[PDB]
Formats: sequence, C-alpha cells, structure tokens
Amino acid sequence: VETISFSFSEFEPGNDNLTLQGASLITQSGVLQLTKINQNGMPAWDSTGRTLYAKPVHIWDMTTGTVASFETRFSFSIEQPYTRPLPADGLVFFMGPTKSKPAQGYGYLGIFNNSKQDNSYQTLGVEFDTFSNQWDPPQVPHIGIDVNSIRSIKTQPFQLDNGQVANVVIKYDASSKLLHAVLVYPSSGAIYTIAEIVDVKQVLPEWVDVGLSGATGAQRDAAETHDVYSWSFQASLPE
Amino acid sequence: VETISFSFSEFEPGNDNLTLQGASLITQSGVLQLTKINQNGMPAWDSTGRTLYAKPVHIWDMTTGTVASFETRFSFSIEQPYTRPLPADGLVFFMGPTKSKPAQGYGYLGIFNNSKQDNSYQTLGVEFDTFSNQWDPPQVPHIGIDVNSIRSIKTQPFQLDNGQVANVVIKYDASSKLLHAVLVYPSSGAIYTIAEIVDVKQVLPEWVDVGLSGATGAQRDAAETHDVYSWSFQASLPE
Ligand SMILES: OC[C@H]1O[C@@H](O[C@H]2[C@H](O)[C@@H](O)[C@H](O)O[C@@H]2CO)[C@H](O)[C@@H](O)[C@H]1O
Ligand SMILES: OC[C@H]1O[C@@H](O[C@H]2[C@H](O)[C@@H](O)[C@H](O)O[C@@H]2CO)[C@H](O)[C@@H](O)[C@H]1O
Ligand SMILES: [Ca+2]
Ligand SMILES: [Ca+2]
Ligand SMILES: [Mn+2]
Ligand SMILES: [Mn+2]
Repeated sequence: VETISFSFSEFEPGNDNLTLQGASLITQSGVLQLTKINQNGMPAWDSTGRTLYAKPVHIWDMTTGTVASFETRFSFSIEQPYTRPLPADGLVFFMGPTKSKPAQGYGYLGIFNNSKQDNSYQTLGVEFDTFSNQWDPPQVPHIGIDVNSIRSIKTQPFQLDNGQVANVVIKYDASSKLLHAVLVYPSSGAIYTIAEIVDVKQVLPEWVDVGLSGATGAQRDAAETHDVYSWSFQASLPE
Repeated sequence: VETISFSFSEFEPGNDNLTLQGASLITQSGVLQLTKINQNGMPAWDSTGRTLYAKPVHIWDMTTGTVASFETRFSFSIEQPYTRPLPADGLVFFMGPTKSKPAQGYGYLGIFNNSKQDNSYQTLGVEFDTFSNQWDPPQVPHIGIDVNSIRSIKTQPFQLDNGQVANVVIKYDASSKLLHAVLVYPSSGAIYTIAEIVDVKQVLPEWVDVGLSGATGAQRDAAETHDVYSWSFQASLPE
C-alpha cells in the first residue's frame, strides 16, 4: 500500500506544499481566498483562482491494475452580497493531469475550456455551482459530479446558507467504483448527499494533481466569495 | 409517479400511523424509546422494540419493472452509561415484508433470526451496531448495510458521542442502484459516510414496511439507550 495525506486545520502563508494559481491567496488569519476580494471587502467579478497540492498523487497503477481509494474533506463559505445581478460562478474540488494551469473561468470554474465532453480532459470534479448556465439544470446552487465535462453526469440542488461555513466530505471506494459526496451546514443542520459510479481507471491518468478552484462572473457584480478554511486529503493504492 | 411520505418533528403518543412493537414506547415529551428504560432512568438489558409506519410502501412494480427512489431521515441518541460490561446491541432502519413481527433480539437487532444469509428474509437494513459479534468486524460502533443477513456486506466504523444526538440521512437512487447513508454528530461536527450497490428489485418484495428497531444485550447491564427524536420518509415510484 503506498499512501499520501495532508491535513490543514488552517492555511499558512508561504507553505511549500501548496501551489497558488491565479487570484488564489492565503490571508495572515489563515484562510484561503480562491477569488479576489476588493479593498472595500467585497467580492470582485471576473476572477479565477486555484490551489493545488504540490505533490502529485498515485491514483492507480496500469501495471498491477489496482486503483486507489481516497477521501477529502474541506470547509468553505460562499457569500453573495449583491442584490443584483445574479451571483456566480462557484467552486470545485478537482483531480487531473499533473502540472496543470488554470483553464477557462466563469461557468467553466477554471478547470475546463468548453462545454464539450472531451475524454482528453482527464479531469474529475465535484462542483458547487452557483450560476445556471445553458448546460446546467435550472436550480442553483447545486452540487455536481463532473467527468471530463462541465455538464455534470449527476446533479443535486441545495440551499445556500449565505456567509455560513459548509463542511464537505468526498469519498471514493475503489471496490465499488463509487463516489459519494456530502455537504453539511452545521448552522442549520442541513445535509445534502450525491453519489454516482465513476471508473477512475477510465477517466484519470495514473498520477494526478488534487486541488480547489473558484471563479466569479463575467459581468460587474456577478460575484461572491469562495473562502476555504481547512482541507485534508488521503489516498491509498494497495500493491 | 405514486408517492408516500411522512415527517415527524417529534412523536405524539397514540398516533395511528405508527405501529409500536415490543418495548417500543413514546413519551409525553415526544421522544420514541425503542428499548426499555427503568424507573431509575437507566437502560434495561434483554430488551427489544420496533416501530413501523402503519402504511405499506410500494417500492417497486413487477409489471412495469420500475423501482422507487427513496430517502429517510431520523435523529437519535445512544447513551452507554455502564462501565462494564460492554454495551449492546444497537439500532437499525429497515425495510421488509409487510405485517412483520419482531425477530430475534441481541445481535440480530430484532430483524433477523440467525446469522445465515437467507434471501427468504427479503430485508434491507442500515445498522448502527454497538457490540461486536462473531460475524462483526472488530471495530464498534459501526454503520453497516445489511442485505438479507446480519453479516453486513459493507461496514464503516464511527466514533460514538455518548448521549449526543446524531443525524442520519439514508438515500437510494434507483437509476444507479446506489444506497448512500450519512451519520452526522452536530456537536462535534463529525461526518461518516457509507455507500454500496443494492438491487432493491432482487432483494425486497413489491410492497414493504419501513421501520426502526433497537435491542439491548443478553446479560445484565449490557445495555444502552436507543432514543429517536424525529423521523421522515419519502418514496417515489415512477409509472
Ligand atoms: O452574469 C454572470 C454569468 O455571465 C455569463 O456570461 C455572460 C456575460 O455576463 C454577459 O455580459 C454576456 O453578454 O454574455 C455572456 C454569455 O451569456 C457566464 O457565462 C456565466 O458563467 C456567469 O459568469
Ligand atoms: O453481552 C452482550 C452480548 O451478549 C451476547 O450473548 C452472550 C451472553 O451475554 C452470555 O452471557 C452467554 O454466555 O453467551 C452469549 C453468546 O456469546 C449477544 O449475542 C450479543 O449480541 C450481546 O447482546
Ligand atoms: Ca454554472
Ligand atoms: Ca452486533
Ligand atoms: Mn453545474
Ligand atoms: Mn454489525
């Protein structure tokens, strides 16, 4: 069994194991701000930011045919301060090719370039979508499981607790090829759950980068915050 | 689509839609006590109690070949007041043949008669096991998915927050034959999750009874409480 794991109760500026891209930034108070926040303390539009763990993770081995089981936990808060226009765009937990750079922003959440399903992406993502695009279901916000496409294969609407901290748990069992995610708002006690079959062996490359990505809207004030307070990850490749 | 749903924020004594069996009892304060509590306020051993919704639910149709998607939510607390011996036995959410009576107590949680896998049971259960029997994994308590057998096909250890209220969400997606359950302890913020493939069409009869069951140990003081504070259920059979 080879393993890998990190666990941040809070974030520390200048930490080497974290790669910040785009607007992504860590405050001295220990919080990770994926998207830009102005001097007046309010969310800026047309912003994209990502954070990747500096070490690649071995998700599966082509030689032995074994695939790893993994689990990730993080807590974040999304604040939508504007009355109008509609807020955007959301944040995602993703896995993909190592040494990747930010893709398209807005509805693409910084991890995709278009709305076409392209196995060439080799990207798996669990999104918390706050804006309804042409490819999205009517309800927002919604949790979505993205496999090589911004058009989720599965979707689950949820109630946003504006400014409140949400706890997320995403788990993958290699034995059943089952990916289950959970969203919990400690404040209200609300619980949301999504699950779906995902063959990691058919989607991702043997080695991947794990990260978080966030993005704000394409027009003035179509924004919200994407703050992350903690993040842990663990993977186990048997053989 | 035919549907059915109930939602109890609290329990009311004398409610007609609830069938109490065994020691099961509802207090005037609105709580459902599955297992007996003595005059000294402490849990009694050798106790078994169950509660079933008085109306059967159509889980699948053999004629159209359609299967229903369902979701159930309930909150409970288990208090293990004795230093010794080890506490037992746990509680379960189950689905099975309509008009059923309590089965064996103790490790069988009141829904099974033996440890043998018998498709004749036609019982599906999500257990919160507090005692480790010969057929259980070493770790207790643990969440377990039971399909026609007390020997879970899947298990997940969890940390008991003695006397604290736990929130549970069990969901079944007919499209993926996926059963995902979640346990959350609001107090500590702990989150546990289990998921597995279950073909309801192959396990349960077209019509079933949904209920909760609890049981205490086979020897003096091998007990704990099994209190339920709320319970809601919803099912949707398309066609
Ligand atoms: O408003 C946030 C929303 O914008 C979409 O892009 C719009 C853009 O805002 C609008 O000014 C222009 O005329 O058309 C674009 C396409 O409809 C983004 O695509 C969406 O993801 C959000 O960011
Ligand atoms: O102690 C709780 C535990 O008891 C098991 O049954 C025991 C019984 O307690 C003991 O006195 C007797 O000698 O042997 C039985 C079988 O090992 C139950 O099976 C278990 O579910 C718990 O209830
Ligand atoms: Ca979107
Ligand atoms: Ca047991
Ligand atoms: Mn979406
Ligand atoms: Mn068990």
